[PDB]
Amino acid sequence: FWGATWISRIDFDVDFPINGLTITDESNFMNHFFFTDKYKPLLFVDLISSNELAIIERNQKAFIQPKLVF
Amino acid sequence: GSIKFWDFQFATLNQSFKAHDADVLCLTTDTDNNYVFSAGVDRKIFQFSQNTNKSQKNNRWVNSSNRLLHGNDIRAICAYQSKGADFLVSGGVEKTLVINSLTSFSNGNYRKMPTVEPYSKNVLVNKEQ
Amino acid sequence: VKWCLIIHGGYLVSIPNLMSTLSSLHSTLKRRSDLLPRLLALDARLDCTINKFKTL
Amino acid sequence: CTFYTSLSNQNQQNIFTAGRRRYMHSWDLSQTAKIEKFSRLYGHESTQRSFEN
Amino acid sequence: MRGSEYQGDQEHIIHNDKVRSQRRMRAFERNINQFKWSEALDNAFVPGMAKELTLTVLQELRKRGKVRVALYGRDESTLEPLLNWCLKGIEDVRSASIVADWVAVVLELYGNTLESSPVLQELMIDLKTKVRHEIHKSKEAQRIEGMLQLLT
Amino acid sequence: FITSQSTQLFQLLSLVLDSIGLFSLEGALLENLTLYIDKQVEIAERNTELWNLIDTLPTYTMEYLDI
Amino acid sequence: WHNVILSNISSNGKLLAHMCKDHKSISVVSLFDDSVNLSFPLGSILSSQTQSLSYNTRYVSSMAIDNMGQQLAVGFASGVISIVSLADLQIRLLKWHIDSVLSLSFSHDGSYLLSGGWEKVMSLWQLETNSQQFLPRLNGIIIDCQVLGPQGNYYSLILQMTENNSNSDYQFLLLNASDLTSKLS
Amino acid sequence: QVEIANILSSHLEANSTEILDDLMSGSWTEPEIKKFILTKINTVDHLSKIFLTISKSITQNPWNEENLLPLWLKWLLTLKSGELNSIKDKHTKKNCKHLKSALRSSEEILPVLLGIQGRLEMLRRQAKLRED
RNA sequence: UGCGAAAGCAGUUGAAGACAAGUGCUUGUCGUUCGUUAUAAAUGGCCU
Repeated sequence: FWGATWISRIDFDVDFPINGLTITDESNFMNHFFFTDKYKPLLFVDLISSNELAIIERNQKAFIQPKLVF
Repeated sequence: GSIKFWDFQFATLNQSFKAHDADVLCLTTDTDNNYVFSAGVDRKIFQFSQNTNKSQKNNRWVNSSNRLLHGNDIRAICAYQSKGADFLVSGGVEKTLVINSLTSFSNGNYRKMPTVEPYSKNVLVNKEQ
Repeated sequence: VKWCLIIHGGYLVSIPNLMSTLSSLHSTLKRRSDLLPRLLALDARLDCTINKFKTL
Repeated sequence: CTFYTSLSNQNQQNIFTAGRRRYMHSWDLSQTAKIEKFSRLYGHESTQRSFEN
Repeated sequence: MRGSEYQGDQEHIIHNDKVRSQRRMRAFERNINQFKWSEALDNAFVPGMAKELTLTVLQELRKRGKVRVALYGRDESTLEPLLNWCLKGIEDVRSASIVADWVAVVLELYGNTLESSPVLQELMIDLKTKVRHEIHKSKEAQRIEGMLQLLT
Repeated sequence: FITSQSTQLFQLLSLVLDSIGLFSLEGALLENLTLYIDKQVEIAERNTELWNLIDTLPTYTMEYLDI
Repeated sequence: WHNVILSNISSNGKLLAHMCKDHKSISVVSLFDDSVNLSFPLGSILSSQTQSLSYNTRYVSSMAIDNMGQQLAVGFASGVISIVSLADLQIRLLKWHIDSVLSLSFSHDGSYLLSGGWEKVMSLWQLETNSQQFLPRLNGIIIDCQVLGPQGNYYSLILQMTENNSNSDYQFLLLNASDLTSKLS
Repeated sequence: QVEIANILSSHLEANSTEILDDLMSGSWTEPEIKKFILTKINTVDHLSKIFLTISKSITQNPWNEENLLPLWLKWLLTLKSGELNSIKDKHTKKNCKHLKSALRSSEEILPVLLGIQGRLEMLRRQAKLRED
């Protein structure tokens, strides 16, 4: 599994150990393990071969607001 | 770069603020009109507040604060509030969305969205060849 | 200048005053020689940085 | 130019004078004259290029 | 409009508060006054700038303690004008010591950019050539000094 | 002995040459003294250089993931 | 009151504001009456970003209380000034000083705020429009500011001349507010 | 050269006292000191030992006519300056202080030698003029 | 920090308490004390 900034792998034959800026969602919508965030931002991810992983990543003037340094 | 508050019934200037260093491209206000937010070329968002009861009685706005959150121009800005939401959403030439809280704009946290969220994929790879 | 001192050295010894009459030479030479310790320091820094990028 | 007397302190008398200049003079009221120059507008100099009126 | 000629010759009191007109300041001085350290450095190396007037802004920035601060946001494109003048300023006795301070910082502040930028590299090869030449002149001046002491 | 703190000795030597004067000094000895001092100057320059030194993304990359 | 770290008295001389360790809490009290009695922790005024940053952002070096008691100015070692509305604890940030602010004083009306610090520059903040007027190249850093007069005719300043490390060289300056010229040094 | 390189490696692993003799061996030549420093000095302990023996040797006799030991110091500083400063040993700092003191004297002498060298240049020319 | 010339020559940078954060333990702090001669970073730059 992969998202915009993360990649994960889950083994489905193994169970896991049991041990502000969004809507609070009080209302309804209608009416063995590997995790990495080193690779980001990702356009696409997939396997080329059994041991090859293809990770595709993304590589103007602005009003100057100086940063003071002493 | 000036923000000016006019009286509608008389069409006269009540207050003038020289806030931004360049063009002010967009304005927005909260539901109760207690806050007015401005943004523009200078990459800053200014908050103008009239929340204090004395301010409401006198009808005087105060330049409460500003924040530098964008790497380039801020062309668009909008606000939404509800019982479970308080959003100040801005975006511009940086091509990314920035989310703030209206009530806690000065001291709240903010989120900078990824430029590309590939919900629809623009790239494919073929295992063979 | 080097030949003037070489050839007429005997005469320049037997002259009442040297500093007043050669004040220009003493000032001119003093200005250059005083820069020497700083120039060597710049030379060492330039030589160090030049070597690093040549070998790489 | 115009006289001015404080409405509360009757003793305070002053004369204000102005012209096509970016400053204004005040003369408090005989060996010398106590003259002050008003020349500062506190961020609003653009709106005011003369004190003449 | 008739009263402008009058100079108050018949009046009891004459009051003068007009401040004398000061000479217009140059661009580099305005930038230093407004704390524009980087722009003040750029104004130093402009075409048709007096050599002595270029030496002052370098000395002022050093005096203000703003030598690294003036050199942060720079690359090869905007570093060469400083190095071009340093290539010529090293020769003069007056500006030799100041050139050493500024060239020392730029090397210590842009060592990595040096390796990847070819055009800058030649600016240090030829600068190395010239400082070595100045070394020979300064060593030589010591020798004429030594023999001159012998005569006296 | 010189040819065979040291600055105070060398500085003392420089005083001797002034005291000896121009006429007195002899060519054969001057050659040996000249060779000695040239060696010192080169050594002096070498140590000065040491003293100053003491004072002083790719489009494609292939990597192995750690899992 | 116990463990008083910092204290200030209004220009009228009728309100006292102080800060204690009971981290710390600010309390305002009317002296000759019981009309004003307020207390609140410093944490409420302080911004969260300050909590993230170094201690200079959370360390108050100056404090001022309005004659009416509606406003209170707090100055921080980082150089930031915060005006707090005592009715509802609403904060307003005024940021010009790059180093610690050493002196704050409200005007009699409360519409202006004198500030001074290491910059050797006295700043009159016009709070109506947030603008500011300047009096720079003062002889020393401004330890203290005050508006002196029924109509604010004069400003009294204390200057330090921090160049002399051997002694504290104070200089008392009385400026004519009309043209900001030294009436008496 | 390869033999002197490999034996230098082994002595360094063995903490031998014969490191100095290895470094002084006349077979060492200017590029090979770079290759040995670049390729073989991979561990900080190896670097520190070479710096310590060199710094000590130069300190005792900074006026040795042998230019090899200084040549090792020059390139060791030029190529491995960051890794050397990464060493936090106090004795390393003290050795650096001693080495700096010994070299610092030599700097002060150079103006005097150049002055003497100037006088001798006049004396030789006047002798030649007399001969002619 | 002491001495001295400016160069340098010797020598230090410790302990307790309290607080915060993370997870009794770890780290960082001190408008707290005892003893010894003993990076910064709130977009924040100077009038007429």
